[PDB]
Amino acid sequence: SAKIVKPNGEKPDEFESGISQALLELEMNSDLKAQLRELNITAAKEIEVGGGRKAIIIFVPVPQLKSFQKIQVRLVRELEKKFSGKHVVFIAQRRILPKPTRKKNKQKRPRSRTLTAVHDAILEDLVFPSEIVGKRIRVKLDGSRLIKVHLDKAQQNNVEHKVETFSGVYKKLTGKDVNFEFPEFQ
Amino acid sequence: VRMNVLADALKSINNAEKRGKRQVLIRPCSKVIVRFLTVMMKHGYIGEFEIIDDHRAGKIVVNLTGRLNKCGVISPRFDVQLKDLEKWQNNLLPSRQFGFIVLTTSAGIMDHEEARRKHTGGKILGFFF
Amino acid sequence: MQNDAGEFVDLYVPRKCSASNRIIGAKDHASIQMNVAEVDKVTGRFNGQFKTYAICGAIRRMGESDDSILRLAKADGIVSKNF
Amino acid sequence: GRMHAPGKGLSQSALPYRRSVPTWLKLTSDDVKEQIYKLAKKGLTPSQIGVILRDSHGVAQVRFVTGNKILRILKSKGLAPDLPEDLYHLIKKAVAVRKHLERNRKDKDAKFRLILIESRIHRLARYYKTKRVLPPNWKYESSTASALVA
Amino acid sequence: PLAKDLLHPSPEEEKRKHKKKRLVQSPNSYFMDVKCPGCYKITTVFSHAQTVVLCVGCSTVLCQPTGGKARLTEGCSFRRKQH
Repeated sequence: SAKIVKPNGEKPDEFESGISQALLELEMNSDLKAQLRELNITAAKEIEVGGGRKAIIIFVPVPQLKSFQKIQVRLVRELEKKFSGKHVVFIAQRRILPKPTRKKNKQKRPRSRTLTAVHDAILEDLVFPSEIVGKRIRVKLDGSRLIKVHLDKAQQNNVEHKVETFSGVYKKLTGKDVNFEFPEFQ
Repeated sequence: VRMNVLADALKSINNAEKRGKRQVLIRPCSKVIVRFLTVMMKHGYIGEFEIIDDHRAGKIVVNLTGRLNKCGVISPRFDVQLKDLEKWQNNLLPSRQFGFIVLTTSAGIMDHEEARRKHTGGKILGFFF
Repeated sequence: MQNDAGEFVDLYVPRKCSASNRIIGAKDHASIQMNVAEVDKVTGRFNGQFKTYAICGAIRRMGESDDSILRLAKADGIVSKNF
Repeated sequence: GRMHAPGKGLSQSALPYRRSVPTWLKLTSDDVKEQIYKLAKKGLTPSQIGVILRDSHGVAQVRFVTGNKILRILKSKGLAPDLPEDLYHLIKKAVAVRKHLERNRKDKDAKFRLILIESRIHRLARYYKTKRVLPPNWKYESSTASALVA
Repeated sequence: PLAKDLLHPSPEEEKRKHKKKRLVQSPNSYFMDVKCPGCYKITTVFSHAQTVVLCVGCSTVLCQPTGGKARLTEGCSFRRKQH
């Protein structure tokens, strides 16, 4: 199988040729080759979400992430059309660096490579057509904390059915749980 | 000009609890404030609380229960050994039956019963009863 | 109260205010305890039951006994929930 | 409150929560940098460049558009001012007051105000010395300050 | 009121306060497409503008800087944009 668009660490292409092939007959399409041949993906997951629903996550290099962000809605529309019954999200590959403890000549860890910043950026990239307008993290009496994220109320018609997939994906690849709301206009 | 955010947070909690109010807005937020509130909330003295994220230092809206008397702070963080914890317990707490001293130790921010359980000392943050 | 054997060592257990959750002391003569009658769902007659609220003297001196009793009545299904 | 006034004024800018560039702004990063370069060659300060770009170009914050700040852009292009702009303006104000004061010698209010301005200059210069923006031998000399400013 | 809810205020109370002292601070200013008669292009004047802005094509004054808000010149349509 032609796997030309998937750079990796070195090796792993774990039967996820489906996304590469799908992009490959998203070749010869309408007005999408001016902005798709030069940029590619790193990895893809087919995690379980909610009930029997399935969502697929696509990991992208960061400058290539911004270049996906400019054309994401069209590509995700027909790629969901091909992969019927599943939801597609685009996430960067973010490279968290560990916190330096008291244990040769290491460099200063960038603030964007911290886990807090990475989780914030992941939450921002996960919901792309809508914009985050607030955060209402709440400690519920047990030491456990639930995050509540407010979306921009201008893409509610576009994205209101994916919120449980967003919650499942964010629980899967970050570990904490979120809810999504659409407040009245500010 | 505001040298201590924990002092102002606990003063606001104390004043609004004495006024009989049901919620408090704590204006500058920090994780020391959150750990102190988590100790206070695990011991049953306050209710739920919610952190409001603006891209500056946040804000906290705390739900009060009516079970709080005094939640003051100790203004220099005096370093406390396990030998001297009894002295601080007698000076600060109303009895030997209830009330907690919140220390910060290398094992985390915790009350004094847990600090004696885990055989550690630290710097004293404050008290509540 | 509740010494280690288990029995209760207290003269009595004092009331707590239903608004501010403070102890209503034995010499607090500004503190009320008021029952509000219930009615049946079909004809609105008094059916012999009531709900009880206690307010301490400090709340009743602030001027907040009205709003507190109104909120307690919201919480207990008395009159409206949408008033 | 104020450093050298009895004012407890509260008036400032309130930046919004959303850091994203608005969709209507049809200006990319590099041509915004080019506007910055043109205005800076025209002889403007970074405050003035930001004010003009906000007022008549739609750029509310260049940090959200370009990714960094105005003085960093000017420094990377190699045309940032040799003195910091706030120290420059404080020295300009000090020179104006000193010239007025030498022609009007009975203005004790201006003498008091000049003391305040020069105290602010010295505190600011000590800060810039610790951050290696100024040379360690830099010193505000009143006698040669006018040739540096205006 | 002892039970004011501090984290769900009504939008009128939110608009009424200072631009700080809100739960999340937000500016009272905006941008707008200013169109002058006799030209075809639009300009993106800031609401609280301090510059005397000029249309680049026809050298005419669009807004005059005042104490708080730019005062637009004689009749010119303006459309507040993205709210």
